[PDB]
Amino acid sequence: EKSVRIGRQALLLAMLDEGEEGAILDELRASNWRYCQGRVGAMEPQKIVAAIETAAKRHEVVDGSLYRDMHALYHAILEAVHGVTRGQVELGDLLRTAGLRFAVVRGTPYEQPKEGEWIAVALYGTIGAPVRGLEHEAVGLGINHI
Amino acid sequence: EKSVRIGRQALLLAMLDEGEEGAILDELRASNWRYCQGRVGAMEPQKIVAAIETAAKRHEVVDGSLYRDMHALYHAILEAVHGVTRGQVELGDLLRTAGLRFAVVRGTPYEQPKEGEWIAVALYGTIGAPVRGLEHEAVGLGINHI
Amino acid sequence: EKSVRIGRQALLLAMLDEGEEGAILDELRASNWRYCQGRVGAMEPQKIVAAIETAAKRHEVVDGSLYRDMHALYHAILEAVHGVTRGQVELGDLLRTAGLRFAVVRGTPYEQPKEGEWIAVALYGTIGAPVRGLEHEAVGLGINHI
Amino acid sequence: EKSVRIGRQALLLAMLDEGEEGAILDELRASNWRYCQGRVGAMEPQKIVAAIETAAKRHEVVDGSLYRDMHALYHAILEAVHGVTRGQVELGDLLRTAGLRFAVVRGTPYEQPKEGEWIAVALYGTIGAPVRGLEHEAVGLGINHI
Amino acid sequence: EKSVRIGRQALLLAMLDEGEEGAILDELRASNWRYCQGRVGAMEPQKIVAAIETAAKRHEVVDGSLYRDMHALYHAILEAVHGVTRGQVELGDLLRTAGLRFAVVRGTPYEQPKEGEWIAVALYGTIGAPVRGLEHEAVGLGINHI
Amino acid sequence: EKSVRIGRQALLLAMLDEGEEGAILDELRASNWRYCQGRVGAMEPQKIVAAIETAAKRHEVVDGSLYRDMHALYHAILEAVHGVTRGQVELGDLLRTAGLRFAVVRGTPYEQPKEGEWIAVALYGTIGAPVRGLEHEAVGLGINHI
Ligand SMILES: N[C@@H](Cc1c[nH]c[nH+]1)C(=O)O
Ligand SMILES: N[C@@H](Cc1c[nH]c[nH+]1)C(=O)O
Ligand SMILES: N[C@@H](Cc1c[nH]c[nH+]1)C(=O)O
Ligand SMILES: N[C@@H](Cc1c[nH]c[nH+]1)C(=O)O
Ligand SMILES: N[C@@H](Cc1c[nH]c[nH+]1)C(=O)O
Ligand SMILES: N[C@@H](Cc1c[nH]c[nH+]1)C(=O)O
Ligand SMILES: [Mg+2]
Ligand SMILES: [Mg+2]
Ligand SMILES: [Mg+2]
Ligand SMILES: [Mg+2]
Ligand SMILES: [Mg+2]
Ligand SMILES: [Mg+2]
Repeated sequence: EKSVRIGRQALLLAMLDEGEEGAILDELRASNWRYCQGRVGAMEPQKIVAAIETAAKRHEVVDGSLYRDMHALYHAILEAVHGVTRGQVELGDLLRTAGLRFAVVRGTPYEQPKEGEWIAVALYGTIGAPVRGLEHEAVGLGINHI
Repeated sequence: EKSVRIGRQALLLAMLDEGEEGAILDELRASNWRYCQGRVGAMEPQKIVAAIETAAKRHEVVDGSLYRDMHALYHAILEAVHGVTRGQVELGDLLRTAGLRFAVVRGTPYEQPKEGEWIAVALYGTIGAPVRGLEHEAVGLGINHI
Repeated sequence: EKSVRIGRQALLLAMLDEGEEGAILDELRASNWRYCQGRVGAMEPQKIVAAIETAAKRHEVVDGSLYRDMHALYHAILEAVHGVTRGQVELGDLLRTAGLRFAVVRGTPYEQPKEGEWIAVALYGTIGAPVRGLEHEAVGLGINHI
Repeated sequence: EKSVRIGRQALLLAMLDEGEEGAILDELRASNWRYCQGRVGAMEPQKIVAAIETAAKRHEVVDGSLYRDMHALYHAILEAVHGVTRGQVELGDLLRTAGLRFAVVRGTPYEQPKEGEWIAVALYGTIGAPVRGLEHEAVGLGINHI
Repeated sequence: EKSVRIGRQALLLAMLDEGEEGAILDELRASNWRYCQGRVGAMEPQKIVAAIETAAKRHEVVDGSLYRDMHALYHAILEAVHGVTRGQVELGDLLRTAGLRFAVVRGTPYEQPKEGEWIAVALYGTIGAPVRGLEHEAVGLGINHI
Repeated sequence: EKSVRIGRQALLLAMLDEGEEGAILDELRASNWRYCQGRVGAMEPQKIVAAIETAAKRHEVVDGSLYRDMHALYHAILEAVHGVTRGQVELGDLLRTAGLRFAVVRGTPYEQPKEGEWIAVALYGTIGAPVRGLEHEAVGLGINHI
């Protein structure tokens, strides 16, 4: 069964402590899949989207001038943000903020070759009141064909 | 007074392959936090709730006769389900089905001891068409005080 | 040209204990506004709509053969149900059930007389687990022109 | 049946005219439950949340430095706001505003002692266009364990 | 069958190229229904609502000082915006923008005379990243009694 | 390198009266884009998805054994359904039913040729009470890369 958990990889990259992630990186290298990681502190959801788009482009995971790529990523991002926000994608507008780690992974996860590329966006972090220590954890995942 | 990623432990339990998670089981022994794990396959959301209620009651993670317990858990469940369903909380009614693992972890994560117990619910798995193999991954996490 | 809290009258009717609401009944006699009251126990949302449609038609609060009437009422119903369900409009499908009282009040609340008739729908009751006693209160109000 | 309608109390406090609320206050006094009341005019939802948090803290209904308290209240607040907004928690962003009265009540409503404390957040008021008299009534309720 | 597709008229006005719309205009003239058209480029949803309200008033399709009229239109507008936004009515807050054509049509579409007036709001256009050519089409319709 | 309103073609197909749409059929012959058309009457949303999946597979608009195809289509379907349902994606469960026409169009709309194929799903019809004649129009459009 050649099939791979591309989401789980993204999530693991997002949640494991730096330096615990070695095997995942190794797998990605073998596979020769593109990926990136990053962090964002946000009281506005669009900041999250921006950070992710920016990161994806800078690390060459997506072609920023090619809409199909950016449409695919956009919607995967919203899917993840939804796991984090659980209903309303409002942060500041609802008196909360988030600090999040993110990761993106673009690959060919399925067994059949024709399935082609897919992208995964993962978010992990905390969400809470804009006060130190009044917070808890959150998670999200988005998957899209690309 | 150390503070813990209770969400990440639950997430890790739901997503890792069995026998790969021993460390997390060990952290929990040490803390002496209660917890359970499960699998559920659903085309009806209410099924997901029921399986987790049954497994939390069965492994003594919560008290099925105390409403404050079951209330705390119910909302953690819906939060995790939002991550999985990403908006509309519907499965069969939107012609999709879910194949999931879950974990619930109850404990006292915060440094401060007056922060009491908190509970976490995690889901990891696949969501897709009724036909098998046409599907992708999904995830969710709910946190509540308890 | 006095202006009235038609929503509050309906709310009061749905929430007060019987025999405790006589004043509100009296205000309504005076205005000569039509109105009805009801009870519904539901694990299916559509049941809530149906019971209120039946009781508004039956006490001549609206005309079941005039779509503008039934349209105005239907949207007032969904507005009140959002208050009760607080997001996802699902009951059994999210493993909860509702025990509710309702009231509909139709009248001309505004100072201005060209503001026509308006209708109000109120819900008050309990929402909880299928087991009895594991539940809490809930409420909702929908307003529409009619 | 020692059980009490803590939500109905909050709602009544929120909706009754000043000086009609005497009995409710009396009950609360007997019970020795903590509570507060207040008003907020808002074109931004976060204003509502802020007002309520602030009020709860100032009147000593909740411990503002204790997350479990503030998590409990936060989520009860969002539940109420939902009854008021009926779908989207957007005010200004959707060209409406709200004027609302609020109330919070913290108590031990259930018969069994072990159920412990619960909190209720109630909203009542009007919502409408940012123009005088283009408005109608709205209501909300949130209940949480605390 | 005297009944008319008032929504389809609004939608057609919104989507057809200028000068392809002649027959629709003709029908409207015969019927002596009021209507208007317009365009709005928005990164904020309230801009859309504002544009539509403004246009409706200026062209005398609705009485801006009469709430029933403006309530009816408001809710029809939100219904259309929903088709355009598909879930969250957020534009800038979610890193997208929209360019849209709109139309409103007020008439007596049904066969029975007593059905009275109804209003239709239609939106057609593109939605996308705030970059040229990274965009796709969108549509919406709202219908309300008036 | 001309760019096309693929959404509008699909919309037009779903909403025009048969025999009135010949031009659009002709544009499609010219482009050589695949497409299908359908009717569905539903009180269950999943029925809408199924009918469109069946008609896209049947007229070779997509490949039922390739997940990337069916994934792209599924999300375009839910987008169009949001336009029709306007929030809650429920029909019977909210005591309403839908009478709809649909169309799917797959092609390469953009000027740029590397923008690949994209798919469009359109719905037009009526939504209302179970009784016939108590209903109004509705619409929706979903777009995805494919
Ligand atoms: N607990 C909130 C975040 C928060 C806001 N204020 C306090 N906490 C959530 O689930 O998103
Ligand atoms: N891709 C869908 C699931 C699905 C239904 N049919 C095919 N796929 C989702 O993200 O939930
Ligand atoms: N507490 C849930 C209802 C419930 C389901 N199970 C237990 N309680 C609500 O707020 O709707
Ligand atoms: N009627 C709107 C408020 C409003 C905005 N503009 C006019 N009225 C509501 O239900 O929230
Ligand atoms: N494709 C998005 C719009 C967008 C934002 N960024 C890129 N595209 C939508 O469906 O609304
Ligand atoms: N008017 C409702 C449908 C309906 C149900 N009952 C009567 N009408 C809608 O907009 O979806
Ligand atoms: Mg899109
Ligand atoms: Mg998907
Ligand atoms: Mg929380
Ligand atoms: Mg609850
Ligand atoms: Mg309204
Ligand atoms: Mg309607």
